[PDB]
Amino acid sequence: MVDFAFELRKAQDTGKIVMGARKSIQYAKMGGAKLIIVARNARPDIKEDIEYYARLSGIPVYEFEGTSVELGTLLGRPHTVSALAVVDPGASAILALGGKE
Repeated sequence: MVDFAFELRKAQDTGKIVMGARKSIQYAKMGGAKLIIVARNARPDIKEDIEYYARLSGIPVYEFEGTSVELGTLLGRPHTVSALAVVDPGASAILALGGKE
């Protein structure tokens, strides 16, 4: 399976990720995101909007099985991260989280 923590950090280190719900929605809307990752406990209203804008734009969403505290810690951030957009996967296999289509 895709090693989420590794591939996510490798995309951070070698590609471009944009952090947060607001950026995730923005990049979904203008089609700049390749993949959106959302924390399972993203606040429900925000999550719904992320999921809508992604579906609108045909951007895959992958639900991190972890909290926004865990996701932010994974990304080396001192704050929660409820979602992010993969703008450039770099050298990583992060986009494979999106499925084969």
